[PDB]
Amino acid sequence: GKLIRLELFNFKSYKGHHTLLFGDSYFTSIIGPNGSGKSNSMDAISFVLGIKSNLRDLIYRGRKTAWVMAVYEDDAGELHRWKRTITANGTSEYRINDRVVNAQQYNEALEKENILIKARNFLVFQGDVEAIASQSPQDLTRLIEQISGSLEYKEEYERLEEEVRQATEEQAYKLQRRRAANS
Amino acid sequence: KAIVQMAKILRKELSEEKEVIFTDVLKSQANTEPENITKREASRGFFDILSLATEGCIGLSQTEAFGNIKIDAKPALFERF
Amino acid sequence: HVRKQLEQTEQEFEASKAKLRQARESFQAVKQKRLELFNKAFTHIQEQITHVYKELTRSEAYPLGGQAYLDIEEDTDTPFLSGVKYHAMPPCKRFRDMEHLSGGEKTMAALALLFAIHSYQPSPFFVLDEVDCALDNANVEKIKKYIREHAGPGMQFIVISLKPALFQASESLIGVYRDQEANTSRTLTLDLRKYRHH
Amino acid sequence: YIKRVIIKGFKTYRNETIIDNFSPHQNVIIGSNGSGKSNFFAAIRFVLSDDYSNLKREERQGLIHQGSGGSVMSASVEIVFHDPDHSMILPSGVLSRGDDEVTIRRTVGLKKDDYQLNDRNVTKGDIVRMLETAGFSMNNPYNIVPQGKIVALTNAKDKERLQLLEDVVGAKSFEVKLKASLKKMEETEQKKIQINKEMGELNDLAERASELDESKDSIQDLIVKLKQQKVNAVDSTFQKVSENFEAVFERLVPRGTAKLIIHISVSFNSKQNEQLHVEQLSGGQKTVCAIALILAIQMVDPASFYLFDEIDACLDKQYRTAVATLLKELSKNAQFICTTFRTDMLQVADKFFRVKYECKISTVIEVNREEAIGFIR
Ligand SMILES: Nc1ncnc2c1ncn2[C@@H]1O[C@H](COP(=O)(O)OP(=O)(O)OP(O)(O)=S)[C@@H](O)[C@H]1O
Ligand SMILES: Nc1ncnc2c1ncn2[C@@H]1O[C@H](COP(=O)(O)OP(=O)(O)OP(O)(O)=S)[C@@H](O)[C@H]1O
Ligand SMILES: [Mg+2]
Ligand SMILES: [Mg+2]
Repeated sequence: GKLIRLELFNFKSYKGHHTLLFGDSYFTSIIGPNGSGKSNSMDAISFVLGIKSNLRDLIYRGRKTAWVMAVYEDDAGELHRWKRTITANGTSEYRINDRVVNAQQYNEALEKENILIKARNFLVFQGDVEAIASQSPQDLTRLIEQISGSLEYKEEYERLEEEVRQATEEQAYKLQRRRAANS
Repeated sequence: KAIVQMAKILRKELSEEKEVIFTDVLKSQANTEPENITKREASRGFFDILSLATEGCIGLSQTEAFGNIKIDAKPALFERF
Repeated sequence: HVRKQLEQTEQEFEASKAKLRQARESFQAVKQKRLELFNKAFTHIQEQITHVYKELTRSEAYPLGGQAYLDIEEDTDTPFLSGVKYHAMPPCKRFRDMEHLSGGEKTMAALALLFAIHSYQPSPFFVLDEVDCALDNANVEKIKKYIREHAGPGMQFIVISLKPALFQASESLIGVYRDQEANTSRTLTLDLRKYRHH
Repeated sequence: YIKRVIIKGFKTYRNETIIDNFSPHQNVIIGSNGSGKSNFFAAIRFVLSDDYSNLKREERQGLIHQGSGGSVMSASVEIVFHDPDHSMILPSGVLSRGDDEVTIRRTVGLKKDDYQLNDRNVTKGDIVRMLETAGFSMNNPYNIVPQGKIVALTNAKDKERLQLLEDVVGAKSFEVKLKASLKKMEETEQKKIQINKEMGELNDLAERASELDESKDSIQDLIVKLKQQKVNAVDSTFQKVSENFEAVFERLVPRGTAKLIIHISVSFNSKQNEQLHVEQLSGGQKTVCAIALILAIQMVDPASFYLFDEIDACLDKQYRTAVATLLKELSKNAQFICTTFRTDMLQVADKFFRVKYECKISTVIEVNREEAIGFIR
């Protein structure tokens, strides 16, 4: 499908209700001078889909609450309103189609339409090209381990590495003190 | 260079009228009918008015999705470009 | 007295060996799962990185473009534990060390790597920051010719850009200006299908 | 100040490449991505500064031209100055303002080839000795702005900026000398504690124990007094930096205030607003504050030639206009070699060089008014 629009309310620079309309356009560029909030709109895109990577810092400062809603239409034609809200105490409420949803079902509804935040395939941050141009081969292995979906089963891999290593080492010294008991 | 030209067209359109439509300034600058205006000119003028607006010299109003842009004058427009 | 001690130590040793086999075959199972899930993504990006770099480095003066490939240092049993080296060779250029490349050539290789990583699990949209602002006009025009040829149904492009050679060819503009007397950001939008080319 | 550069056999250059006739005011080198306009700066750094100090075979092969199997022998860069009075080591046939025999060709080979001093092979020490008395320094953080430094000073946190300020002061002559006395402290402690306890076993050795106790008192005296010297230098340099930064930022941005608060964080804004450090900033004003800090670092010790590889990355019309006007005002005292892609430092500069790209070799030409033609095509 495609993103129809974002609706922002008291997100970083945007005092009150603002609307970022994409419409029928499959190539829409965000322009403006420095300090204007283009990267704030990209951070609204990044935040409305569930990136945590200071959650009170996103509310607007003049000198209460904040929310951002992504409207997305799939291949059938139905809208999927995804609203994230920063409430008064620093907790984030998730809503799909005006219905309150927890974290895992929200990310499951995103992964249903091939939006994988856990892979982060589709966001290029300011300076990420210079970072990946200055990356190490281990950093690039980490990135392909990220996007492959195989960054999961990592802690299970290392845990069971320790399990089989303790098991074979205890087996070997079991053999040695067993022949010592036979001695 | 560019913003001075845009500033002159805005001082001219906003000297007589209280509000002016962006597409009228674009037709005035291109010196042709709107069907012949090109993407490079429209984008250049659009970015120029965003820059002029960010400095606090002009006002911008748009009330419909992909609708007309209404431009109004501020006092600071006639002393800083 | 020692014989039943011997058999009990032997059999709990055998039970430890049996749970060793349990954890070991479970380790080989999760290792094979991790290996296949890494290997299919590796094969996909290795086959697409060449085509995206040929699309990013060809022009009128050189129609075939450069060539790029990423590969395992030490392919023995676990490619996911070894490093991947990314070789990116522009037109008429060849090195032994990759960091001798330019700013624009590094930005081109980085953008080719990001576009080849992205089309493994293709998201319905793709958002780009100001990656164009370390580039000359020819590389910005090649970025525009790549994006205009790929933006469509199933792959939407939203770029944050300051270079007019890039955002002059978008399908619509979202112009964000900071209203300073109210201390807010504001948006305007413009349809670039109303205007002609050239 | 600097007069003409002669580059032969370097990384993307021909059999000999002469760039000449640039006035001591601001001069701009342009090209395209892959031309070598950042490799000319790596030809300048190869002689004057100390980036390429002592190199093994891979770094030498990175320097030497791999040009289609030809001229892989050597690389050489000569830089000619002009001065009414300039420092020197030995007279060596003093040319009339042609002091190039002192900044010698810097010949490197596949093996360790040692360069000369007008037909006499002479160590690097005499070169850095004459550049000592020429008002320069071979490890300054301002005379080299390479590709990726201003983006590094926009992602450096507060302690790394304080360490770069500490190397701007050069106050590790009060710190690593204090680290040598720290070596003295650890060895003296775990030696002479055992020495005085075995002397107290025997106890005229209590005299030796007493003056080693007063030697540890002397260690205390020197460490607290050199910490006093370190803070005495650092806060004076910071009192210079903070106000230079205030003046530079109020000249760049004519609508805001900018200080430094030492704990480094930079409390600034763009109008009558609050404080925001480098976590909560747009990339535009982040690179504005980074180049304002570096234009403050120049003002603690000004030199005669500077190198600006894309000092205005991707800012704005107003920010490039302000940086170009401030650099034109600053070019009344020193050379300002720069690199641009945008014409805001082309309408105000004086000399314009173009690096003509081919795909293995490159050469530099000089016309002045075809450059804005080359960028506003
Ligand atoms: N929570 C907040 N409340 C109010 N203002 C904020 C907040 N967070 C950030 N800002 C301001 O918004 C600015 C960021 O504006 P952006 O529009 O993101 O910059 P940008 O212009 O899009 O990126 P550049 O400059 O073009 S690379 C910061 O520099 C702050 O001045
Ligand atoms: N030993 C070498 N033999 C041949 N070519 C080399 C050698 N070392 C470097 N080069 C080339 O020299 C060039 C160095 O890049 P530069 O053009 O200096 O960067 P730049 O393009 O000037 O700066 P940008 O555009 O802002 S990234 C590249 O084209 C390298 O391939
Ligand atoms: Mg930004
Ligand atoms: Mg460069």
